[PDB]
Amino acid sequence: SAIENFDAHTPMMQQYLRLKAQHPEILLFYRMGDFYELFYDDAKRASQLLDISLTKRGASAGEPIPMAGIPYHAVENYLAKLVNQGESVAICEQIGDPATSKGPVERKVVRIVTPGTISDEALLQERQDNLLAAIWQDSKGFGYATLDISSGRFRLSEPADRETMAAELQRTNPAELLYAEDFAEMSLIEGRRGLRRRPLWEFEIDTARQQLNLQFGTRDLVGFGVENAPRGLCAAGCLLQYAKDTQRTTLPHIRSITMEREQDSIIMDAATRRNLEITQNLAGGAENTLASVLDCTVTPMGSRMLKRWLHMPVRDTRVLLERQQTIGALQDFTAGLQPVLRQVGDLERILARLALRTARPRDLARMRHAFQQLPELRAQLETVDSAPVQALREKMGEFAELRDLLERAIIDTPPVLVRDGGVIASGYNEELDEWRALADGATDYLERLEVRERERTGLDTLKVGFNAVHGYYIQISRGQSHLAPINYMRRQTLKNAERYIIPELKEYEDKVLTSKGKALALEKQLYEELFDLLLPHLEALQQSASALAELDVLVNLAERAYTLNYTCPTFIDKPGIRITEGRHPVVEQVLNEPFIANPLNLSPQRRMLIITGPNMGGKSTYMRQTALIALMAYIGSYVPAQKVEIGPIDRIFTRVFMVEMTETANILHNATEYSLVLMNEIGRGTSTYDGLSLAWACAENLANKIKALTLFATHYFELTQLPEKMEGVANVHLDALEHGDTIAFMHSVQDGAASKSYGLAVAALAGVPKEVIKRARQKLRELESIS
Amino acid sequence: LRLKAQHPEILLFYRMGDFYELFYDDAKRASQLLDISLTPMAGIPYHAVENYLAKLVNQGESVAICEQERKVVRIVTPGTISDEALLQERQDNLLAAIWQDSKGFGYATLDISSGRFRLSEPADRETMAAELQRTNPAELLYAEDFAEMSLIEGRRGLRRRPLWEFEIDTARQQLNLQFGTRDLVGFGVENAPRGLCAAGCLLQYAKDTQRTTLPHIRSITMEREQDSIIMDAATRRNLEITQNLAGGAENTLASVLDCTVTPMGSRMLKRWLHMPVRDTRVLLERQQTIGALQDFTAGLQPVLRQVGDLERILARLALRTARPRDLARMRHAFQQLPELRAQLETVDSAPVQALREKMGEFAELRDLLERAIIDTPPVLVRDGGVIASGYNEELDEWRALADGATDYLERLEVRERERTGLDTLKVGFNAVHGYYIQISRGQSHLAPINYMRRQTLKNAERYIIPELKEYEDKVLTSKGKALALEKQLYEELFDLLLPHLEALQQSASALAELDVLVNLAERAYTLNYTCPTFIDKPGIRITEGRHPVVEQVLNEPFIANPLNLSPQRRMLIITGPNMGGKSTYMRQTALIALMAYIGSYVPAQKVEIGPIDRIFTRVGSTFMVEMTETANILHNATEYSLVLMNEIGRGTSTYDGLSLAWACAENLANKIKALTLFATHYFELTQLPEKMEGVANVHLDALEHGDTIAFMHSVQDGAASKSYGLAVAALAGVPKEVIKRARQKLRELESIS
DNA sequence: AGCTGCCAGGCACCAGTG
DNA sequence: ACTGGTGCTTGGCAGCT
Ligand SMILES: Nc1ncnc2c1ncn2[C@@H]1O[C@H](COP(=O)(O)OP(=O)(O)O)[C@@H](O)[C@H]1O
Repeated sequence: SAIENFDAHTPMMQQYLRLKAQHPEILLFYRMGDFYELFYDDAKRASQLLDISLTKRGASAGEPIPMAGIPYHAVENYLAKLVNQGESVAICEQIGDPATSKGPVERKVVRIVTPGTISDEALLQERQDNLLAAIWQDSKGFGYATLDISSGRFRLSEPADRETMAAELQRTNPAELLYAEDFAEMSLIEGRRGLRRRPLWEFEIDTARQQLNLQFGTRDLVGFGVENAPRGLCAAGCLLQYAKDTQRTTLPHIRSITMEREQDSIIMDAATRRNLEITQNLAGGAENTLASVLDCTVTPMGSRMLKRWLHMPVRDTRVLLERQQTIGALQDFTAGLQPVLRQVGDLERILARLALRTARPRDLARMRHAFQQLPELRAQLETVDSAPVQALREKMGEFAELRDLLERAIIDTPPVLVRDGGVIASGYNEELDEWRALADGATDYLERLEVRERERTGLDTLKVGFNAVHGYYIQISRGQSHLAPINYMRRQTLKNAERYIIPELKEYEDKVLTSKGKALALEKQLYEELFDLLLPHLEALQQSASALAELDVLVNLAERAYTLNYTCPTFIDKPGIRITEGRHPVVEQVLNEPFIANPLNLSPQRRMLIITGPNMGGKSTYMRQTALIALMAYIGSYVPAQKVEIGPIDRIFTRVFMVEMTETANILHNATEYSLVLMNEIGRGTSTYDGLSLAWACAENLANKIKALTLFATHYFELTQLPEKMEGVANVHLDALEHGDTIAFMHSVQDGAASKSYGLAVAALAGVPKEVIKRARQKLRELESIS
Repeated sequence: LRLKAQHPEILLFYRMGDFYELFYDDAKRASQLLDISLTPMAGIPYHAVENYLAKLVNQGESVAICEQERKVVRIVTPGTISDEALLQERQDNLLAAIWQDSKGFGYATLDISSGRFRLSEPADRETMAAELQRTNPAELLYAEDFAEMSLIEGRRGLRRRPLWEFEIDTARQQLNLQFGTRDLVGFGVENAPRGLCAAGCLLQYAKDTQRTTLPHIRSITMEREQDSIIMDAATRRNLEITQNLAGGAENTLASVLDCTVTPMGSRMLKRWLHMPVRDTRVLLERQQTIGALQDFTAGLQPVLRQVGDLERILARLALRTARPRDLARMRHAFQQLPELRAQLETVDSAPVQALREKMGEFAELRDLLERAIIDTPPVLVRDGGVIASGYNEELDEWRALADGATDYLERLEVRERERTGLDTLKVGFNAVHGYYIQISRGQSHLAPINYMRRQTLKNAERYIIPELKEYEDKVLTSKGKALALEKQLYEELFDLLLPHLEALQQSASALAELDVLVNLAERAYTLNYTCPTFIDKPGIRITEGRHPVVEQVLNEPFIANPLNLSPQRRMLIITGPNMGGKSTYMRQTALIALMAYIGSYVPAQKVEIGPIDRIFTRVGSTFMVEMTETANILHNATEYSLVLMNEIGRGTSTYDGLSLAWACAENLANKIKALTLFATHYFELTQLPEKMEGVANVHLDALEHGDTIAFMHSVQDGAASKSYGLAVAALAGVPKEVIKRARQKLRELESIS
């Protein structure tokens, strides 16, 4: 309706609309003195989201402007509300001085708070990573980049197909996801939280390289091993531009980037991560997962590292051997190291706020406290004989000098904010504790002026006091007020009292507030100056936090191994899995009855097992424990068995309609002889035998061509004939015994096909009427007479 | 501390500042329930406390409120709230009590707002389980010696009660007292002891939560098994009646049938959907109404909408908690009745005219509320400005006095301003100082000497003078007497309205049902439904039937299908692809039966249908679950049952599964004789019709064209003669060579039989 | 311990007097 | 153009009880 041309707007709205256009789709907090305000649809939304009153800002020429707002000092509680809902918010501040500005004071968006770029402790989860990610798709593949803005961890990868792209998204589970406007495979990302559509130009390869190299201080990206990963570079370039625009400061903690090559780790598809319940159970909870058993780390950063390891098993033999050695060597040390490591806390995220220059007084306080743990940690670790632990000990560093700085600079228990001062300890700066000496030391004066004037006037109600609004005063009761000296200058009247000012008290008032201002400005400048002193050491600090997190992980793994009775696995050259008395690491902890340990023997000659046995026999658990044991071995952990020898695993596949078949094909197209394939219940055709026929042909392809290590749980008794027909296939089964009426589930794996199929017995157990089980048994004997 | 001891299993909201606060386990729990920070301590903003009580009670938590020294002044329990803010408009909220004899079960539910009070005596566990699912109580009372804890243990709002709260003699005495009856014969529950024990407990608990008479609870009804189509939880969930498999409400039967215009209508329609009645007399009557009201829905619905949730408004009347906009909405509802009475006048239908009469008019009550209350009264009566001028002479007098006093002060402002020549001069008001004369700081030194200064502001001075305080008393005493008067006249409205509560409850009930029937009429017109007919023996004959939801939700053409079931053609074996077409065909059969049996029109060109005692589905250890559901069908289905089964036998060996499907089919066809759609992949089962009377084959087929396959949804006679797994494997990308081997294997496996 | 309402500091608005 | 009063969010807290 109203024509909103430039000249139709007040200078305020011209300024505002100009800043708002700079972020058309996200809420804009617009600083107006003591309030952050919103206008138009921002006001309406904010009013709905934050439960604040929708009001109006009058207009002489035009429509009234919808309006909402909150006091500047309350902004964090509200940012919490918004980012907790996936909402970005641009934060706009007053840069200019109102007193020296004819028009509206200069304003700027200084920061944009988005779900994947938060670094404030209030807004994060301690034991969970919170990543920003960018995704890109061209004609022949995907590019993908993640950034942990709190740690600087910057990763790049190029999933070759849709299936690995999906798996990658599920693993990294970004809180915010930037995607190019021309992204075609939307089914992969639509309905993820934190979606952000971006213009194609943010993905341009040349700017990506220019910007990254600028960020890293490099001439090219060769040394980062990403110089030839253009798909990935396009996503990384977009991600980095987003990070810079949201923070609008230097990001010195983002100092390198690393490519995630497929050969470096065990690739797990979407269904495997979920079926193994690694960090999430099948109902979306965190209870009864692999992490819930293994993660007894003591620092938040360690908890997160462990979870990353578990989702990303490494295939580097030397790394694994080194972690294994570390776990052995530290086992008798865990009790003493853990209480100390605990006191280090989340050094990694504190350092993020250091690099971002947003660190608050308690952040530095906690940084100090961590530094104070280092010598003790150094002392405990000197004794331990193993190279890797000494490597970590060196990397942990010591920062006695920085520790001393923080001990001299900041009081024992600082306030939350530096905004009001009382953060910089006395003795640190001669000028400061001398402004305080004024602003504060002369508060004795008020007390004595009171008794002096009270005795001099003889008015016993006389009190000296202070009021933010009216300033310092001498107060007399209304009853006595007619008796006051005539050079008492009335300052403030109340119902039952009069308040006055005299020249002496007025001078003190200017003295106090001038020097109070001095102290606080100078204190803020000293606090900022601590950033200048700490920052030069950022790189060694991050190394330290990294060392400390890895120590937390390895120490915890040593304690788990001991307490849960785990063994060190050994690595063989050829594909294979030899397990003696293996257990399911989660199920054995959950069950309140004994877990039946089981063997496994897989080799290039015995590479596929057809697993039979009843429903509830333990086929699924057996297949899962196999993959968990492999996974654990490949993060350097000890494993829940009496002994394990394991060859290399390139990838773990899981398959347990169009969807079954499409997943099956994916195995058939991508599995290799180094793959572990776990399969169940495949073969749901439309008739009696079409499904089973596909299962048979798919198995044959896995046994004869692909040659993957394959555990194939099935109830199709026809498939127990496979070993007869093709090389590399053998039968095993989960033992069960029938005692008259019932069926006993032994949970023990035995060579050979099951003696029989127990569909009828399991049906009976479920309660199917006995007359019907009886007629079914009669039908079964007919079918079995074909043999 | 000590106040928490009074109520141990109830969260304590502790009044402390501008907030309430919970500590320890209460802070722990509250934080994980309300997405709120845990410092142990947690806080709630006073302005939005009701927004939190609603969330906590929705999750089954009672909340105790400890105001100001201090004591528990308010308690809300999930099953006994009646405030609008705490309820959801279109969902019933029930209190239930559950009891187990060394004989059978006892169950009772109460809608505390409508007063709808139901009793039943489920005979076995499954039936009791079904009852819980259907009724989904927000709060559930149970005896301490309750044996079948597995029925209830997972539920929200569990309330463990002493066994003595479940005694027959005191339950009777209490129930009789409540109803003002000598015995319960007139309610048809006099000899339903187990039911009565449950109702006894429930009613005591509800009385205890309110500490008020509950006059709107004047009746109780027994639910007998032969009265409705029984559905177990799986069947209920599988039919996505009001809840879809996801847990939501989109793409459900209600989501398509429910375009009612009042919240009470929506809630009542939903009860109907979950309780199909077997009494054709009621159905015929509902059908006739839907037919007679077809042409009228257009004019009726805008009017019915204005009636609103008169049902929950009347609860607040009965509990004496009704607020002014509650009375104005009742007024508004009253103002619709003559128009509704006039529209329904010509409708030649005895059920419609019964509704018209039972709807009433209350012209005297309408007129009262028009004279008593202003057009749009404030939310609370607390601050007055509720009672309309002209209603009470005395009231008008106190307001006129208050008004002359305030006019004088307005004129005082003017007189004092002109007289002093200070253009900032104003008269104002606040609590601390009452009436005052304000002058800006810059002018305050020109204040006239008679001005007594009382309050300095940053940029203004405030003064009093005798004249100001004189008319202050005038304003305040009159305005005081007027406010006290409003409150009495307001209470008096409850006294004049309450005697008509019974009639008023019948009226909101009539109005609710009209919303439902009129809506079903519009539905039947808009979605091209037809009126089913009822036959005496089991049978289901459908001409061109469709699935009520699929046809609306999916923007593809829906393919309609016949069905012919009778005692001579009791079971259909259904082969061919199951890519949704078999399941849909089976579910639409159930849904059509359900709709017929709530009196709705149904989506077909013609439906004749016999009596149905129960509808079972087994569609969509998995095998262990499927067999457990199969078992329940085989133990409980009769020849009046509709049994729908998909592909049992999956999840075990070919031969065990076939043997089980075969034996199950035989038992259904020959022993039970239920009307059964038996969907299967077993081609071997298509041999049943030769060996067995009353069984026949039908199948779905597909068509292969272009670079795809079109899965037809047309049900045709005979067994399927193709399988499609290989065609699917190929579309899905399974390598050509692999499918070729599968083809050879397939022929080899099939040709043996 | 309340409960009421001023104030915070931006900018625009408006009515009077140039 | 000046002058000097008004208004608008929410949270802290003085100034009354
Ligand atoms: N090795 C074992 N020892 C003891 N109990 C087991 C073992 N393996 C499985 N179970 C238990 O038996 C149940 C059936 O196991 P599952 O693997 O689901 O059976 P299947 O997949 O063969 O039907 C599981 O709930 C599990 O708790």
